[PDB]
Amino acid sequence: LTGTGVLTESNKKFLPFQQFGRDIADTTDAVRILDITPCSFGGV
Amino acid sequence: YFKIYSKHTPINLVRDLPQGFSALEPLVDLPIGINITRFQTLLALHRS
Repeated sequence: LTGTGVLTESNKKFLPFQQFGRDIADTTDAVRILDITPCSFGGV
Repeated sequence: YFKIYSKHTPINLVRDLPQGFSALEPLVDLPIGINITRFQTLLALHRS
């Protein structure tokens, strides 16, 4: 699954059968363990 | 795909369904996933 975002260390725990983690609306914030946090953006 | 889920709960109840809520996590997954019409359970018999 391609996509751009800052990788971050994860304090969450993933089960051996889990290699993926998603929040509400299936937004991807975690992966096999590394967290996915998109880089800074906003308005000007 | 055949998924087998394993959980252990400790209860002092002699012979009743366990109280409370149980959540099961898969110990292993079988890729083959063949359909099974009927299933039997093995029981170890202990003899002196």
